[PDB]
Amino acid sequence: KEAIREHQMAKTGGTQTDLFTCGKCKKKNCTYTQVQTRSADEPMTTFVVCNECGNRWKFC
Amino acid sequence: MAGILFEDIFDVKDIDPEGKKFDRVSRLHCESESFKMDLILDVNIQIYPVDLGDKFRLVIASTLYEDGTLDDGEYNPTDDRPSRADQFEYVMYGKVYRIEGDETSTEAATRLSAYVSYGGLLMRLQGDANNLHGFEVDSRVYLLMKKLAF
Amino acid sequence: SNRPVMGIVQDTLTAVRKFTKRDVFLERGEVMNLLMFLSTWDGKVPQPAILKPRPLWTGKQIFSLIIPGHINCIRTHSTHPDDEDSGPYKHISPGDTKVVVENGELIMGILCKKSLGTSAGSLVHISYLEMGHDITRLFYSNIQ
Amino acid sequence: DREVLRVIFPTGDSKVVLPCNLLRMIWNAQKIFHINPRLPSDLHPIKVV
Ligand SMILES: [Zn+2]
Repeated sequence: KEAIREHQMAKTGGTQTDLFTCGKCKKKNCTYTQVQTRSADEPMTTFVVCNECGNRWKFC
Repeated sequence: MAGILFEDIFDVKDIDPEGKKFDRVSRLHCESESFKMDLILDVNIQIYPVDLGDKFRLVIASTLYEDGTLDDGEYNPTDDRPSRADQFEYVMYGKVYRIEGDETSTEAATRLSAYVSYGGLLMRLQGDANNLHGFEVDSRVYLLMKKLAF
Repeated sequence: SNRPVMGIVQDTLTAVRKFTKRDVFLERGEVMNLLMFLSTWDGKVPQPAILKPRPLWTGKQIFSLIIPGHINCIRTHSTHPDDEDSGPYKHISPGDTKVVVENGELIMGILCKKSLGTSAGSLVHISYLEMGHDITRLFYSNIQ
Repeated sequence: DREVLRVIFPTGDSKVVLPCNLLRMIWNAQKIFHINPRLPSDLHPIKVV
């Protein structure tokens, strides 16, 4: 009953960085993006998303 | 006739703005000799080499040619009027950008704070009633200081 | 995407960052030199930012000259500086890390692209709204 | 409206793209009219209504 209970536990991944604060919940429960390798005229940005309460903002 | 906006002699609390500082500009922290009012200000250290704990004289005037209007900008270098708070060692032209206070407590407005900008140069003045006659305005004030390294 | 398409870039963007520096100081001679570069100007020389020990102008003063004189854009310095969410609040020496302009006059703040365009909260979008394309195009050509 | 609005946005995000930024417009009036927190705020509320 333990081992079959364990089979949900984590699921299959992870991430989280816990660096940027979220102004909607003070907790730094945030995720970060590495994208825009080249793109156009828009500068390559680091995008940060807060898992809880759904917040996303940019390095810029 | 020379309706000065402010005048006081100030003491340097700090010349090191949070350590990191900057090259041609540095932020001083000062307190008035009443020791009831304090001040933080960005300055050109290169033209005015401050020392820590120094005793400074500070004056503020929203006008020069006495009390009459002049809030214009013909940097008329050729003025000859002795109505110049010029004898002070250091002069700046600027605006008040922010005012702090607290009137929600009932009349309070207790420990009024004024923030001022001279060409981007930030300033903070704190005081119960020293700023009771001033408020945030477009660029008009002239700030004059002397008594460097007294 | 209800956003501006214009964008000042590269050399121009870098020198603007350089130009917003606190250590930027100008001479009267160069101010006249800078004034002639203007695509448009009131014909009225501005007051020195400094009078003593010697008369001087700041780059923020002069950038604000470029700016049209009755419109403002705030809240997005969008630079790494200062800190994320509560450090700059750490007293309010509002500082050079955050952008603020009033009555066409830049108070503080190193510039970014999110300020400069192709994004929400950009100066470019509001100038387009207030000043219109014609005034904004002449300002833009002038600044460049 | 506040009670209705909870139905419309179950995500609870109040940040939406909309026309006419009244805040900037209202702010501009303040920049123009020169209203400040140390000046009285003479107003007729029904006129507002
Ligand atoms: Zn959050």
